[PDB]
Amino acid sequence: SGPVPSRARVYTDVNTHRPREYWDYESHVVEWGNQDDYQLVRKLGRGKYSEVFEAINITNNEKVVVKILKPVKKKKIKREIKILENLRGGPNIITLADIVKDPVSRTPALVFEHVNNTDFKQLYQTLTDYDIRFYMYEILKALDYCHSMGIMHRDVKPHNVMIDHEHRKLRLIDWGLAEFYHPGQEYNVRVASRYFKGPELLVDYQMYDYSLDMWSLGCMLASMIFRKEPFFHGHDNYDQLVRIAKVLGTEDLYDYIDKYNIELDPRFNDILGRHSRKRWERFVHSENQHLVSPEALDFLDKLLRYDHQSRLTAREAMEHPYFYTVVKD
Ligand SMILES: COc1ccc(N/C=C2\C(=O)CCc3c2oc2cc(Cl)c(O)c(Cl)c32)cc1
Repeated sequence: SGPVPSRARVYTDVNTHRPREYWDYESHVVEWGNQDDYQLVRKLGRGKYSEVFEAINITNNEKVVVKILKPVKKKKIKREIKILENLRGGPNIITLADIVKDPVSRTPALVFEHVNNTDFKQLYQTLTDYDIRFYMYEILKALDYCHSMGIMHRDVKPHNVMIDHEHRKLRLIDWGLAEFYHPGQEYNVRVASRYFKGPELLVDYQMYDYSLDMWSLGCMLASMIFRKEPFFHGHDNYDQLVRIAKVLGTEDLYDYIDKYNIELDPRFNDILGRHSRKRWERFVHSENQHLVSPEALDFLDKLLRYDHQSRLTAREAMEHPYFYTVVKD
């Protein structure tokens, strides 16, 4: 018995055709720079795996961002480096400019191009309907690119999308959780932030794929067009699935786990309940209606599906009528 296996419906075998060196990140050799080329200006944030600094390339007085990785996992460090180099130059992928050995932490410090990002809590309150569509398309370009290169981001969220709104410039960042997709490979479900975890992670289904990112993007889209950040506001990983079930309904959830022969954590027995699927119009009100269109709701409905295999791919999403009004490059 056990769970039914699953395959990505696009870019399924891209890594198995590439040279081993492309995805065998453990055997990667880092090309080092000079750490005294950079002067740290101010710490921008600290996470479980890194500290991020605004810095200045003191050789050309250029602003950069330095991400000093914590020595928690070495395999994870080579993984993020290899993925950043594999994806370098792709549309709206953050550009890894240099790698140095930080003298204090004695760990790799990644040097990125600088983005004049505005905080997403402040920025999302200002976005028009057109802005949301425009930036959603820009995010899709990055996602389709990394998916086409055999890589899933696995941490899509507003905090990991840097936007220079004055210049309409967008970069997908924090590739510290990204992984190469290998068909049939079972992955760690402790990825992404709670509010953006796909149902596959919440039901402990490990054989997921690029479509995880498309659920996370749908969560971002819902928060933007309905102006509720986050949209699924679970208090823990279990309540997170309950929050989703109160919107998408429990019948489709059971159909999803039945299709893949998944058994829910019995902890859900007394908290999941029975919920009908809600029409998206329940979340429309006077304060967000100018951001809601039939095209937006159809697009959101095709992202926020329990069955990861049924979600729009990034490429399919860019074909959606929701983006007909956006002027393309
Ligand atoms: C508070 O005022 C400001 C102004 C600018 C910023 N800019 C942050 C970033 C960038 O400009 C480069 C990409 C990057 C940034 O933060 C990151 C974090 C991680 Cl974890 C990561 O992997 C990457 Cl690539 C980045 C942040 C705050």
